[PDB]
Amino acid sequence: KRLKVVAAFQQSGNSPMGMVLDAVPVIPPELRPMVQLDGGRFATSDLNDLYRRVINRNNRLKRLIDLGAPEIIVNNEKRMLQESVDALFDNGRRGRPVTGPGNRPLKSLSDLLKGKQGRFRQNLLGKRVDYSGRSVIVVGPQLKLHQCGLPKLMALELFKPFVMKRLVDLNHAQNIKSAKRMVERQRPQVWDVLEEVIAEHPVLLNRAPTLHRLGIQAFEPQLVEGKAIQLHPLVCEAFNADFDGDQMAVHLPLSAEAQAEARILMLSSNNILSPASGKPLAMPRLDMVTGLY
Amino acid sequence: NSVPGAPNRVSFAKLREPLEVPGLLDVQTDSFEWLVGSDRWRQAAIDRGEENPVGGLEEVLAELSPIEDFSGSMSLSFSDPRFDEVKASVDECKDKDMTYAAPLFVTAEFINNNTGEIKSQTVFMGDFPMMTEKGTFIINGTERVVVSQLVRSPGVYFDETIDKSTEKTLHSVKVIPGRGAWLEFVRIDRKRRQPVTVLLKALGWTNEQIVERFGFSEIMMGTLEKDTTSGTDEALLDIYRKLRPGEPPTKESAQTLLENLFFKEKRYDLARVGRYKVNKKLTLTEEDVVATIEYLVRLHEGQTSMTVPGGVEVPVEVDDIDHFGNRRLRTVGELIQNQIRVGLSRMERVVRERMTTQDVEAITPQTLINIRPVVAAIKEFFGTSQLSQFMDQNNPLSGLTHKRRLSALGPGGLSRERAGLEVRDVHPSHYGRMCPIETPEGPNIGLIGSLSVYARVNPFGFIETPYRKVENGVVTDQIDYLTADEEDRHVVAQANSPTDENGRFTEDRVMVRKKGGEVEFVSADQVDYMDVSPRQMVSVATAMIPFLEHDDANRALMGANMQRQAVPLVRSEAPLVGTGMELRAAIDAGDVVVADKTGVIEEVSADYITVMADDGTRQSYRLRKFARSNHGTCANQRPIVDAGQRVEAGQVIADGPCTQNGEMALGKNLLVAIMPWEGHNYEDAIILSNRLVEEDVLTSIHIEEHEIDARDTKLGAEEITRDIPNVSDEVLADLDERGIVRIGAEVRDGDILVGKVTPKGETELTPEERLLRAIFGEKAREVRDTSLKVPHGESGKVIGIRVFSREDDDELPAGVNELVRVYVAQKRKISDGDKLAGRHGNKGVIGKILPVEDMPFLPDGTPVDIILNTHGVPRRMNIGQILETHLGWVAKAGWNIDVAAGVPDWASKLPEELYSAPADSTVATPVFDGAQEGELAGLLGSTLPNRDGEVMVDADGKSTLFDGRSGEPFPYPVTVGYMYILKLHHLVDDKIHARSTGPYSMITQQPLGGKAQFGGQRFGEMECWAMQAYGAAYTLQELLTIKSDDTVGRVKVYEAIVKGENIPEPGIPESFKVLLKELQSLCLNVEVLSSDGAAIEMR
Amino acid sequence: VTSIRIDGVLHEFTTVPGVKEDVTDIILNLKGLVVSSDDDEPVTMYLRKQGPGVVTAGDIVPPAGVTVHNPDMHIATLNDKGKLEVELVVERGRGYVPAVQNKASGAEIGRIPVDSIYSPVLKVTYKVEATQRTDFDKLIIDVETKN
Amino acid sequence: GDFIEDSEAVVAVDAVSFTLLQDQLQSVLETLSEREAGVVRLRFGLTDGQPRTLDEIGQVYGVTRERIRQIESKTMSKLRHPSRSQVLRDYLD
Amino acid sequence: LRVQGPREVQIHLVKEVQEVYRAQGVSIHDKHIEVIVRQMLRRVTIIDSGSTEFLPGSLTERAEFEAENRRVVAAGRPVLMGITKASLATDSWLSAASFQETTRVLTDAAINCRSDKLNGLKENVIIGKLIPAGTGISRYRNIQVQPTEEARAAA
Amino acid sequence: VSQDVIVREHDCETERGINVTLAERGPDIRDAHVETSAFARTLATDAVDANGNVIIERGHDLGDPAIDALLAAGITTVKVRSVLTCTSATGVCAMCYGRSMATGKLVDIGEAVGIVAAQSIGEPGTQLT
Amino acid sequence: VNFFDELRIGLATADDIRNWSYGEVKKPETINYRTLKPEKDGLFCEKIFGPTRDWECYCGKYKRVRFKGIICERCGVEVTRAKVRRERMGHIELA
DNA sequence: GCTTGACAAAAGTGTTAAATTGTGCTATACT
Ligand SMILES: [Mg+2]
Ligand SMILES: [Zn+2]
Ligand SMILES: [Zn+2]
Repeated sequence: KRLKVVAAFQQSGNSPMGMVLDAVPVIPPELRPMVQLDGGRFATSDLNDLYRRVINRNNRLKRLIDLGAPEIIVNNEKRMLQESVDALFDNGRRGRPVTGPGNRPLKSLSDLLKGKQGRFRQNLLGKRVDYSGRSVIVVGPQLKLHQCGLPKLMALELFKPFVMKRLVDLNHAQNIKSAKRMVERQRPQVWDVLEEVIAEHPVLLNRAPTLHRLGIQAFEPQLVEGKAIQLHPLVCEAFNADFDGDQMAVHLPLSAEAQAEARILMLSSNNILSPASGKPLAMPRLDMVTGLY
Repeated sequence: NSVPGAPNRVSFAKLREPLEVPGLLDVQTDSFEWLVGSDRWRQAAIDRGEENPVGGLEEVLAELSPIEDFSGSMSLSFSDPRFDEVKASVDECKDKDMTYAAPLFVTAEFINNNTGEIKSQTVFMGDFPMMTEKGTFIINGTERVVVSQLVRSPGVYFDETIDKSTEKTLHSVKVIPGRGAWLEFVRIDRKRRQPVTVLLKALGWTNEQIVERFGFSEIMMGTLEKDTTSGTDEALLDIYRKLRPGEPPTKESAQTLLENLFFKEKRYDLARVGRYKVNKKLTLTEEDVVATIEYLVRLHEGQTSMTVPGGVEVPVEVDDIDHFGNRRLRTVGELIQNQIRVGLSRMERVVRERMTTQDVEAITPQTLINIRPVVAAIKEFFGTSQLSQFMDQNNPLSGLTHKRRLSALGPGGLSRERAGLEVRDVHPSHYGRMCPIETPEGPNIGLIGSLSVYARVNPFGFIETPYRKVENGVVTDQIDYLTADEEDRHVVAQANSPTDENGRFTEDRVMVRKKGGEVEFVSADQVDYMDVSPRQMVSVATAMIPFLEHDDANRALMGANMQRQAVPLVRSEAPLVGTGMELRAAIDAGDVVVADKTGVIEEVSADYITVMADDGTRQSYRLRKFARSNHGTCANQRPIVDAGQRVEAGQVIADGPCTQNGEMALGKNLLVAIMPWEGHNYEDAIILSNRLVEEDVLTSIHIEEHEIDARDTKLGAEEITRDIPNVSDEVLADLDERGIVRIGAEVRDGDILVGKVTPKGETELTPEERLLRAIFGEKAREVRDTSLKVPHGESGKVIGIRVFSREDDDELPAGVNELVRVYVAQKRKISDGDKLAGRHGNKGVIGKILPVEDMPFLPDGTPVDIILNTHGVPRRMNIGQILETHLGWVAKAGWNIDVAAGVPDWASKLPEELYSAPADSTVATPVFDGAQEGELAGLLGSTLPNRDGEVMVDADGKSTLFDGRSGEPFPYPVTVGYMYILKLHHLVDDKIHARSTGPYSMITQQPLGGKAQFGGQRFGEMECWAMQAYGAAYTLQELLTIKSDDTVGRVKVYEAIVKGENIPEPGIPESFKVLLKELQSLCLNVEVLSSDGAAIEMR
Repeated sequence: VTSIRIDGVLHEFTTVPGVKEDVTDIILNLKGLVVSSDDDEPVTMYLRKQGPGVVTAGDIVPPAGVTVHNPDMHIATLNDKGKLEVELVVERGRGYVPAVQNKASGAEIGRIPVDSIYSPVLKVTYKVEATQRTDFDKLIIDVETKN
Repeated sequence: GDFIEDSEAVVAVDAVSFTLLQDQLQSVLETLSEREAGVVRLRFGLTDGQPRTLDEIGQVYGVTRERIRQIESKTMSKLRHPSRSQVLRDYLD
Repeated sequence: LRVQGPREVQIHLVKEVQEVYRAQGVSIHDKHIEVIVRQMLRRVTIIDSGSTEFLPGSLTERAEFEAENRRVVAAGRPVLMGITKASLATDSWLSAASFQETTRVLTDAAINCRSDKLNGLKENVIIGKLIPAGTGISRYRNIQVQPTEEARAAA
Repeated sequence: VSQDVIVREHDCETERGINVTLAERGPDIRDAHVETSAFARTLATDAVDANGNVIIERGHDLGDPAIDALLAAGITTVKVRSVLTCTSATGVCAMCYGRSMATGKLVDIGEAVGIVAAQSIGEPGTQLT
Repeated sequence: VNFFDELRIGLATADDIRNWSYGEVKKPETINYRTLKPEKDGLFCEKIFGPTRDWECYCGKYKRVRFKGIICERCGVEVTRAKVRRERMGHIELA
């Protein structure tokens, strides 16, 4: 085992000296911001109090060195200096963690990367996205398999930049500023326009949790009255969708490639069989059984 | 029943309540009255029990008195707590954002032992938050509830765990105090490698005493025989280095270490619970630490009886931490006491040290006393503590169960993640104390529960349940409240066992519960106590489910949870088929207006109701009108009485939000048809008659609160004003002088509510902007527009306005000149996408609403209101919902006997006076004695007419419905009836969200989630998996770059859509750039290399 | 009836001094009004009552060309301090029209829009009886109206 | 920390309309005399972004500051003329 | 494994896994299970170097072990390892970091001075590249489209 | 663990494979599961009855008809292509992977079958008691 | 660029750390308690990390995009986009 | 189509007073 570390340093050009720090980097300020909330009260990152202990103790150390001081005092400073840089990098990894008011430990640099709330899982492997919405879902029994009911208010916001262009093309609005107000106030002209842009323009529907890829499927949006989402009754199986009040997210593919992938790869009617057993999924169930039986 | 104005609701109960339901808000008021120790609690503990009642406040004050330094030269003594009248009224506090509190006063006596002088001074501790009649607190204006916590009572508890290796038996005992280090068998302070013998000598007992006291214990001798410690002081040294490693000891420190750790009262806290637990089961006494080890050795040996060497005999047996005899339940008074104790001990520190550096004879009770830490404990307890919660009120029932909730989480208890499923399972001792059927569905299951109906809390913190003691096969009127310990002592007869004449056992044998608890069948001979009634185990909400006994515990739990989820309707109709509790749950909730003296009504206005008592006194009650509740429901009250009316004490003068004529109405009675209908009601969906819209039967109001303040800014003062820098006079059309929306106005999404302005500069306007200014002559204004507008997707009428100005005396935090709150309200018609449900756990969204023209409609031409799918019913074990659907039809249409000549066989067991009820009469089937299947059928045939003598439903509860679409009948008979369905607090208006562009996060440029921020949807790890399985690379890239994190690409894509150009190529996600920076800050050198040229720079 | 105006109140959610019913519970009551009008064009009715008593639809004074067909209907109960001054606007149409918000119409802050039910008919059913071979069909329809 | 908006973040609809405004001005300016448009640009610093004083614009065209002040007033009443201004109105803010 | 050899462990593991799912009534085609089982057998323990460049007790990829072991003109045994330990052995260091034990991974990566080629799809997700699967594969994304001269004629 | 496994090529050409049981011992009776084992695969070598006639050639899809046809000839096992034996340098090969359960045809060359396998396995996990 | 090939790690040496740094932050100071402006030489110092406002130095002598990439001889702040405040690092020299 | 001189506002510029900020110190004895 001990060889694995000693060998690693030979092949690389890394000086093992790197494991001791003469200098500590300082992260840019906007990544550890200090800002005033609405009302003027201030909030800042824990990183700054952590950086503050380090620099406080380093500066005191300089002071004691210059006066001359018994090792007891000086060595005490160096021990404190060591612990503060520990807390900065990884807090609580040794000893009790540095805490703030209410005794809650401060978040270290390591605390950024790690965990479900760290950068990787929170901000990297997933994230929040533009051009998306959600609502509660209701049954679609009159829909064709490739279609979905989309709340017209929801459709309007989702497609807002598209219609804004369209109603400037048609002369409804003279400039983009006027187009934006026309959509916000929901002046009646926009609806006919919405149906234009939404035509044959697909959208992805997702219900959490997403277990198999069939948990996202593309459909053909249909403007619908009401604030709910009309879901075709044959896709419940794949989404595991209960109408007990489940909600579903809508996503608007933008680029030509994204729309192609929606129509070809993810379209509802092209995904019927489960891609595990090959058995049919969209096959009738419940009511539709007893009706045909 | 027994309530003066109680409406007439006939019951099928075949038993008689021997005991009225206790006041079910009591658990909160008693705990608090003990803490403050008002005379109401004084009389209680004087007229029974101990003769020296000590209030919680005095109790913690005894612990402090006196304060004496090591010298004992000065002593600061406390005594005699006092409260003044409450500062402001509850109504005033909720308005002014203050906390409902009484100032507390204390007598502080400081004595100088050298000079023998006394200084007595009255001291102000602080404003001590008080408890409302309703059992709540007003903390900074918001009504809050202190939930009671479940904890392990102090005591000695033994556990037998089979060896993971040898399989041999082991104990394994533990002793948990009020405070101080804990010991386990001597493994102490989490220090292993400690023989239990080495300490027995540390007290100074010589080995012969071990051989004398150990006696029959073989491993007791072998442990001292193996232990190498020679001498009592040498063993203290082997204990000293394991307990205090790093410190070289002293004979003064070696001896006092053990003495100070436990025996000393300051460091080790004897609990009244712990003191009582072990004193009977066997501060800390040396006598007690010997009996501990003695109990243990006589456990692993297998003997059931230990007679102490000088003590009294008790069973030697294992203990169960989940048995309620060992589990409290710290109530609100105590949760406050503990937080006060902490505040005082932090002050004692400043009182002790203060004495030293203060010039003597210049010290007074005040100069030593600094009250900062005492009030901070209270304020910091109500805020930020998990046991102090914002009261849950969308309906009276939700509020009533929030109090009465007991949870095992919080400080002083286990964390939600660590505790295993053994604590979540229901114990046999929960019977009649904690309702098993009610808990959360989330991963709080079993950690949160509600106190049972007849359950009552002990002064020591153990729950008691009422019982009626039986003697010689005869059940007396004696009612004795027993704890879990004394219930294991006896045999509890089943609540319903046949009654004999003047009363006695009729049935040959008796249903009984043993101490297992293990059920058994024995004759009337051996019983002691019997159950006070069915539904002792049940809670209030659970007791409100008609035909509870027919529904699986799964769907019942859901049913209870969803009742507290309902929302008050404008009309508030009461349940056609009810249970017992509806009456008494609404009055005890406090959301209904009750008269406290018999008399007559002088005036009835929508605003208030006055009654002239027979006493000559005059009582009046101001009505809550369209008051916004915590979560936005409506608290509106309505008077149910008329001017001339006579009234009696405890009657119901006015209805609350969900109540009708005194009983809880959480929903409406609707005409239900259980056929599947054209694939619309499917997979739990529901369809509705448009009637429920036109007639506003499911309609409910909602009120939102909006807030803005004008503060002092470094660049000036913010000013509320009607002048906005750039607007049309149209947007301002609804603003008054000051710039706040006018009462009665209609407001859409983005409309202005309160205009506000803040200074700005130096501006540096863009050249293109400065040119238009010259052309159109509009001076660039000195200040930015920061103004209050209504959130996206909201709307309503402006109800009321509240303005707090610094110019006006008012009051406000430093910097805030003016505060204006605007209250918007809206009528919400029942809408497709809203969630409805019944009391049985049956829930679903509204999938469609049809014109009353085309709906299944009865032969009368009477359309059905709801069509419920047949398929969801059979598999869910909720079939109680079908029963009440039948009874619902009965209660609506009335009925007759069944006589003459005689009464039929089924009615013999027996409906009494129930033989006839008119149309629309309301029914009550208490849970565990309700109507019975036989009695339903007999009633199912009854009674015409619609109007004409024809009957609309058969003895099967079915009818022939005509399709309102084709006009032809439906081939088969369909079940119809009336069901009680509730409107639930999940609404489409609140749950529909959409975003194109919006605010982005500061550190990461991602859109920020939640409706408040106008946020976007999270595309998560699992969603990306699905995307990858499809093989859509461009879709996946898009979501993760130009739709979230790409700061240049997201503005370009917009630019492209608006110009109809092609969507551009994506860039680098900002979050990744951030990651590199965060790794650099760890001294990780991360370089992004190309094929070459080596390092690329992110910039 | 389309809208209503009450002097004292600027909106639906307040009370009136001395009146037992809040304005919203009064609007609910006024829903049960069954009126009839020659129309065309909107016409305002008027109601004013003082002193104790009980207000009902009979107390509504209709203009020329309209009538109230169930004056027996309870509106609000007033006491010594109760005074109720309210005008009502009757329009003509069919079906159910949800209250038209005065932001969409040209109304000012005072007008209370209300849901309007124009449905003369109350409850309707039918049945048929054939006319054996040669059977024909004869149907009876049961029509009820609100008066 | 993740509930905090970024107030300096670029808003796509404004930057695009600002691009569109920058287009309409370039056009409206083309309806002015070469020197009339040239004086407005330098006066407000359209091209450079750095505004210029009347004396400085007089230095490029070889006139007094007062002459430039005059030419400024005229082209502004020309710009205020409705046919030129009608299109820029919706850009008020 | 040591008794019946690498290919037999696979047969066993698929049977065992497939038995649990069969018990509960679930139908999974064996290939899906096989895809997963294939990833447990992909490495071998290095007993001797001998002139490598590899270290005893280390787990190295079978293909990477075979090629460099040739060295023109170093013995190991088949190794079974669980899915978690297997994924940590992956050559992508930022893929391993995002998975689990982030601190352990970053510290070993910085000492070994590890270079990540960004071949795998999780890596490309993190940096915003086009995953090398489905439409992102080279052969598909480099497709060139033009209308036939026959089509342009008809216009 | 499986996310990087995608179909990289049509055929690795190996003759290696795994032996599917395809019932046995009757009548004197398909294996309970040939649907998740033998079906959807592709033959590694020719399936030959005694003595015999080669009833199905290597590379056949092995649909429902093929199992009936084979079963008649009395073949109690078949050697099948699997991703376990696939020799592809990177990823796996379509022929070895076999039919796509979704399309019902030979897997496409882009398919990422690791993720699909991961999900196909984990999804039912909720139903595993 | 959006296409890079390798991404590498290694131990950052004190010299690497010093080369990244745009200055040594010498004070444990965030922002002034009155003006709320970044304190010089502290955390947030504009001299090292960057300008708070686009092409605006701390004092303001050079306020314009006309000269990007020049440093103010008074406050020592560089005239450029405030975005660099997100990209730039400091260091501490330990005693 | 443009320029001149009188002129006042606006903008810098240097000079001074006020405020703000930093540091040293306090001697019964006290560990
Ligand atoms: Mg669900
Ligand atoms: Zn292959
Ligand atoms: Zn400067």
